[PDB]
Amino acid sequence: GSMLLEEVCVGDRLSGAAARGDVQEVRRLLHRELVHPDALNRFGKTALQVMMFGSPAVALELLKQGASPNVQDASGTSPVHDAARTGFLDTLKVLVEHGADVNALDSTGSLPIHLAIREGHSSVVSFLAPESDLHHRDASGLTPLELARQRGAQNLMDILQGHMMIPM
Repeated sequence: GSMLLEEVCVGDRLSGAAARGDVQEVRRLLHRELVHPDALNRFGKTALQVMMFGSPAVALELLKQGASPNVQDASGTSPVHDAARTGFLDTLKVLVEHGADVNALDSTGSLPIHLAIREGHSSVVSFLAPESDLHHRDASGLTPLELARQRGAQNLMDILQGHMMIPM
């Protein structure tokens, strides 16, 4: 016959729940529903890929199971990429710090930090600064410090400048 193997019913399950931002569902989900971390929606995205970096505990819940945060789709945009430009330094750092691929890029070659710089989240930008490739630069020719000089939302280039390194 055709279509005899289906493993999506559980996909979007935890995927739509964790992304919808519901620490209550994400909690009882694994603690009860034992939902899988690789759960993929109809399309084919992981929970972390859809996650709304809303509830901090929700992030740890997903990663607590066994999901691969190193996922990219359409313009190579992983959880870190969205969490940055979106504005969720809360759950962002949780996963970002844990391991979340916060170094990759979105095809063009812009580090998740660059986006935060053009945003002006203040915390996110300065945060994603040291939590990224403190050296790489966009195809344009700007780095964490340079981009900070552009979108001078405030003491941007200052935060990244200090955390940068400068051992002299």
